[PDB]
Amino acid sequence: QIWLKVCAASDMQPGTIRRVNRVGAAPLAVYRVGDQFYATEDTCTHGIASLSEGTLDGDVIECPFHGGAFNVCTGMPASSPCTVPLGVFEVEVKEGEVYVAGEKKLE
Amino acid sequence: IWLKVCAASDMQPGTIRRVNRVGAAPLAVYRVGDQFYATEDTCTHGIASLSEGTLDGDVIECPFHGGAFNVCTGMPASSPCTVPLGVFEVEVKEGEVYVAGEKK
Amino acid sequence: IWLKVCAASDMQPGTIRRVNRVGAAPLAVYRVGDQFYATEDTCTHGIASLSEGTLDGDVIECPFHGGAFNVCTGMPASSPCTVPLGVFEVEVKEGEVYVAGEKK
Amino acid sequence: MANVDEAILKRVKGWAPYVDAKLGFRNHWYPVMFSKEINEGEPKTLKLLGENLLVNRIDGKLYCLKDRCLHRGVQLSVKVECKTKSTITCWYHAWTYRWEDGVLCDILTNPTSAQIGRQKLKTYPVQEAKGCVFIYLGDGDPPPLARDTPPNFLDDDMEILGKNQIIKSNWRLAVENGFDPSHIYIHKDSILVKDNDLALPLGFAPGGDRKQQTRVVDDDVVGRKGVYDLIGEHGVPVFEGTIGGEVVREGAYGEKIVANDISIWLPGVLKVNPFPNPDMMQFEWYVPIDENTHYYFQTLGKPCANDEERKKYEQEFESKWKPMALEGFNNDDIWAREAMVDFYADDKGWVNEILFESDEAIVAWRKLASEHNQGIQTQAHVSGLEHHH
Amino acid sequence: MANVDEAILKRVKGWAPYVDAKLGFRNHWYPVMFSKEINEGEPKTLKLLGENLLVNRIDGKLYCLKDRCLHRGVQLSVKVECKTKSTITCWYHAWTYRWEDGVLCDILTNPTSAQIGRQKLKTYPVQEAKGCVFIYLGDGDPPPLARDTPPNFLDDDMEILGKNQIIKSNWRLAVENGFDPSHIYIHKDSILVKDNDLALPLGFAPGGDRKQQTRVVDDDVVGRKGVYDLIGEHGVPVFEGTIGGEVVREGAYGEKIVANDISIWLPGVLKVNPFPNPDMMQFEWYVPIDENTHYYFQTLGKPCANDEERKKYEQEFESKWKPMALEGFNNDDIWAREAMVDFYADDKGWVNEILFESDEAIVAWRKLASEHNQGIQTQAHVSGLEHHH
Amino acid sequence: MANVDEAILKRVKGWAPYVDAKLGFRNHWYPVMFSKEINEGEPKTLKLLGENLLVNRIDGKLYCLKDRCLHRGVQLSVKVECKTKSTITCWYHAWTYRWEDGVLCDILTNPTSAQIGRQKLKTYPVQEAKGCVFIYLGDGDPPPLARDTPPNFLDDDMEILGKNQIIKSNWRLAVENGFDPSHIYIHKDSILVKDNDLALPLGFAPGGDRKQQTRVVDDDVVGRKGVYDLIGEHGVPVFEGTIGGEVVREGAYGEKIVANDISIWLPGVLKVNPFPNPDMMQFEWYVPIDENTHYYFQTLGKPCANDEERKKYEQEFESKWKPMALEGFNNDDIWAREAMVDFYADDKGWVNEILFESDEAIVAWRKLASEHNQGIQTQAHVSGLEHHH
Ligand SMILES: c1ccc2c(c1)[nH]c1ccccc12
Ligand SMILES: c1ccc2c(c1)[nH]c1ccccc12
Ligand code: FES
Ligand code: FES
Ligand code: FES
Ligand code: FES
Ligand code: FES
Ligand code: FES
Ligand SMILES: [Fe+2]
Ligand SMILES: [Fe+2]
Ligand SMILES: [Fe+2]
Repeated sequence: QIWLKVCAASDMQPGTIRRVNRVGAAPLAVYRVGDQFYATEDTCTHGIASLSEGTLDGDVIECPFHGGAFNVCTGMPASSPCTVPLGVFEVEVKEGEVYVAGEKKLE
Repeated sequence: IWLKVCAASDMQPGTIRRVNRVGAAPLAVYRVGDQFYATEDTCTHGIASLSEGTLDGDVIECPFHGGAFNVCTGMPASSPCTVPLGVFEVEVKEGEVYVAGEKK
Repeated sequence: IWLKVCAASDMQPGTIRRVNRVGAAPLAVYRVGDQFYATEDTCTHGIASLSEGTLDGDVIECPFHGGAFNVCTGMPASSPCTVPLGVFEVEVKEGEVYVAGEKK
Repeated sequence: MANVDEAILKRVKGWAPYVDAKLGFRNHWYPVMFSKEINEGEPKTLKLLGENLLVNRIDGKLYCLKDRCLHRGVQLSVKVECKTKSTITCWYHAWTYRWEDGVLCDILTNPTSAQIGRQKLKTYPVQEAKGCVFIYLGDGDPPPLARDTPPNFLDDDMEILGKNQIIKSNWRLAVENGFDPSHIYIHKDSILVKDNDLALPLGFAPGGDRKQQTRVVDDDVVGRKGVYDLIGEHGVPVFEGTIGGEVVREGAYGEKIVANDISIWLPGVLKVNPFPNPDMMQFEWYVPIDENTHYYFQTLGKPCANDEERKKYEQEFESKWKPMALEGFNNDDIWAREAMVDFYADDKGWVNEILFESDEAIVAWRKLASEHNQGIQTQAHVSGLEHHH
Repeated sequence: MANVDEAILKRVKGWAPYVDAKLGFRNHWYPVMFSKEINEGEPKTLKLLGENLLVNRIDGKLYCLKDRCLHRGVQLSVKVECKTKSTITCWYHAWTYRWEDGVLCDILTNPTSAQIGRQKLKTYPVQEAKGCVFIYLGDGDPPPLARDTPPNFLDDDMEILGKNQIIKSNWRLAVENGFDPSHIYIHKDSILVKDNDLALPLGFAPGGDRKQQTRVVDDDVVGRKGVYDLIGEHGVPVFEGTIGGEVVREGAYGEKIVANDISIWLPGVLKVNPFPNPDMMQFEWYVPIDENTHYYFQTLGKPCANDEERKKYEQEFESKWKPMALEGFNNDDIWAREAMVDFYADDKGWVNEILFESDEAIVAWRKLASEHNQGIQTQAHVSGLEHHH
Repeated sequence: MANVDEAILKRVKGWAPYVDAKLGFRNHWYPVMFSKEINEGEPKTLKLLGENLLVNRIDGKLYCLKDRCLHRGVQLSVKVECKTKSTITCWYHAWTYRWEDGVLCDILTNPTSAQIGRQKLKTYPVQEAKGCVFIYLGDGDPPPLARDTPPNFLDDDMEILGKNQIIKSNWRLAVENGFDPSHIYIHKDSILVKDNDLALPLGFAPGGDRKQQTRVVDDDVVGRKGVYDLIGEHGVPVFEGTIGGEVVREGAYGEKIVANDISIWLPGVLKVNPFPNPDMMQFEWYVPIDENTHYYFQTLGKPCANDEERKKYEQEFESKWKPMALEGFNNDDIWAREAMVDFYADDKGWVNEILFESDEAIVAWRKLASEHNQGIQTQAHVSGLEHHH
């Protein structure tokens, strides 16, 4: 629906990524930068790689296939060969629980 | 014979002044610190004006191909320059810069 | 059975001394620190004389192609060498170094 | 951006960008063929600034797509498959793109693929003017074509006719072969000289005022940037060639006055006025194909007020101007350009060349080009721009 | 082992060894010719993994010596001199080697040389199986041949027939051209489709469960290492290709069901089952010759219980299978491989390629190959290993 | 200097300069053609040590200029223009040079240019001797030609006749093949051996010590530098080639004894005496053209006291010696040189070669060449020496 329950905020350490699978839709990736949470599509826009299997360097996620990268906050490409922006999904913490939007931001 | 060029103070340290001579090839006067030197202005490797180049110590670097010469000896300091530059003795008297009329 | 090479004191640590043998192939005696070792003088990779090479610790580098051998085991230490060198027994007695007529 | 050894670029402080631009200048319009050479639904391949491109005509309009599938990087042109009027399908795995915007609109081997509609093949603006096809090899909204054309080329009544071919030399050697007042010595025996009764010296040497002969233009309203070598009004025509004071060769004393002024303009187009006849003009481009080759795009312009004047000019072009001038005159320029290849091939020629006074105009051009070009094409542009965060 | 720019290898974290293996994998068996191509006492030359080799048959058994004299590095094959049944003498200074162990046993120009009996020319294990000549391009006693062969290739009843040729592309581009379920789009017009009445979709797209369609094999008792792409049992056959929702092309709706499953095995051999007919199987190797070329070793297997069947199979092969399938079907794979060369020639294609769903199996292969290969061949292996340990 | 990987040079401590001298040794005389090949007023082109040169004969005397215009670096030879007997004018912008000293004496396109008399085209000394054209590819005043020629080549009564051609191998491979004592094995089936009844062993079993294998000459009256092959002084000639103790080949038991005296001299010329007949000698040069090619300048000398003897010799040369020896014998050396190209092309063979006893002769030459050459030619000499303060 609108807000998808992911996990407890405390279940994620800073600098970690969590994949959120969805029935009938493409998977999402939730990142924890410090004590803040962000989310984007899980599939790298350059191909078929799963960004949740990549490496998070601050607020920049690096794809494990070709080394492309994106800023997890804005979803904008940070490293070649990536050129297509990721869709970003709002994340909110309700009573210590992590929720991710079911629809991406329009812009 | 000598040619009165300018007042010493007319040139800031590390600068170059082109000295034209009607009916003759132009000269280049260099101020290295508080010393003055002179050579033909035209690079011996082409048509570039050394007065439009870069002075590093007592070595002038041509603006065209990076060739260079020692403004004191006129000898090449960097390729592609191979032909020595004409040198003209300079004399400073009473704050006035004078350059020999003939290459010696 | 043993040939007198030289006085142990005639060799400075890290030096090589070639030993020519009548009617036979030459040998190489190396002094690594206070111990002595010997191997055939001819590099196994060609026709170079190892005694004209450079010793680094217990490893001798051939002057022709840079191949190397551990002088204690005769085993190749650097390419292009691949064939183990023949090693000869060495013994010091009364300050004089002797090498065995045949490889161990 | 690092196309040439940094040690060399550091040596040519006056025009490093120019020396670095071995692949040409990005973000400029370039003529690549004549309109009559590209027909409806007939895809044509070409390489420009090192990039393989495909041009097609749909409902009369021209479209340009990079000739390289996004998938495994093969050239779509190996086996062209335009399944529908508005698209082209890669012969390999069937990824399909729209000519109009390069968008991957379908994949015949996987209609459910998540890549569909989320990938786009590079496209370049294409414009037809004066029967010539210009491709804007650049990014973003293109500037007016006029910015990259020499004066008068786009005049309402200027009738343009030409010829194009691939020459084996870097484009800059071609530019400097054309915008060179002394090189015409090589044309002293051209059939055009006698057959068209031309007045042509062995060369045009510098007059008494350099600042008057060379005119740097960077204040043109349409934004064009170029350099004039006023050889006719400020230069000195050398008619008697001497060795040791003795005359060994003389120029041509014909009646027709041509080549009053020459001018070179970014991205690399020369204008000779008037030529090859007093009432005509020659506009020629030296288009970068790759580091070793260029299109020698020649055009001749002559004002024509109606169709009768145009068909007359066309007939004269085919019977005289093309064979006598474009070929009879400029053919020697071809092997001349090829002859400079070796000296500049290792990029060392840009340092060891020994220039003389007449080259002053070329130097002005090198400076202007380095200062006003709109981008340096790099190998990374060809393979795919790279950047690490 | 450092065959590719480090900056690129650092980017492909999922399969760097594979990208680095431009010269192939050392320490694996590779087919290079058919037994009938090498006769008793007639040495044949060939290049494998960049190394020039010589193969000879003595008393029916095959032997392999490196085709490079230890002395001055000339190829012995420039002028073959086999002076005794068991040896070969270099034509230059006559260094003589034994085929069986490569030992330098004699030197005609100096029978007293200290090198005699103290040097050895590289030899490689050679084994014949199913009429195919396999060479172990590796060091140390070889593993069983079955480890580097697809399942069933070595079955007692399996009759093997085929052809071999040199193709101009890196071996990996060939592997990925073969182990690609969506590439068959290029075969949609092959004469085998209609003439053999085959059921062949435009492409096989990923089915419901991805984990079920791809099966990585690293538990084979024989030691085999490979990946299955169960397109027939878990994939989706796309028979109607659409653009904008309109059908523009359809697959082959024949009766013979083929290509139920495909598998790729180290060092690089594909198994298509069943193919080209429901009662057959195709096994093809992409053998590295050098960084730009590979042997496309094709073989077709069909169970045969007696000579009457074998002879019948051999007759069908020559009249139908070879011309209609191996050539009629796979010929398009040749230029397809050649078309991918440019994109990967600078190694940049391994970074810029844009993959889609059906490439999941290929990715699995790249990881398997990276993790289970027995060695990365390097140019140093070719010239002579270099080290300062 | 610096023509080879520094890591390789560091390894070859016995002769690093030789390994680095891929382009040959500068500051030595080299024969490049025969006198009869260049006529009055007919400039000839050639490449020596990587440099393009022009040779002309004016009033009977030879002159050599670098074939590269100072201006834009084109070869003047593309279109030769000798407008006065003492000069040559570039076809491009008419820069004119004097053959005598290379000075830029005129510029037809700009008679008052300040460059006139201020620039100079590189010139090289040229001398004719024994009907051969020698060029001193070096700087400053040349030493006597005698320094760079084998003993007796310049003898008053020595009649010299020969042949020259371009061979595809680096010059060093040619030198070593010529001076190689054991390479004689490749000539065992030469027509000269049987037709001129020569005694020719298959090789030699070395005798005595290493120092006795060669005779190094560090200085002659004229400063010659060379090495004599003395393997036959204490060595045993091998006439029966055996493998496993079984005779498989025999040398030639002719009555004529030749080549008892063999020496190699800097810059790279071999002297074989007597050869191919007891009453004559052979002097041959391996002249560096570029890194991959050399001139194989062959000459045969026979002392002649009068014109009748010289005429007779000339007749024997054309009808017998040239076809039977220069070609019939040495043609095998040609493909032998070509066979060594690959092993040394990557400079790795200079490290991996496995030498044997007779190579003491080659090692002595490598050391002599390294210690006494007059300079290492570099690509920088070819493009233009570089130096930055
Ligand atoms: C001077 C005079 C005429 C010409 C020139 C320079 N460059 C040219 C290029 C093409 C056609 C004519 C010319
Ligand atoms: C899918 C379906 C068939 C084939 C394939 C992939 N790859 C192949 C390679 C050779 C022969 C047949 C095939
Ligand atoms: S799939 Fe992510 S960089 Fe290519
Ligand atoms: S014009 Fe001065 S270095 Fe060339
Ligand atoms: S001869 Fe010792 S390394 Fe070659
Ligand atoms: S390479 Fe074009 S669709 Fe695969
Ligand atoms: S190169 Fe083979 S024996 Fe010398
Ligand atoms: S290149 Fe020779 S005169 Fe210009
Ligand atoms: Fe021209
Ligand atoms: Fe295929
Ligand atoms: Fe020979």
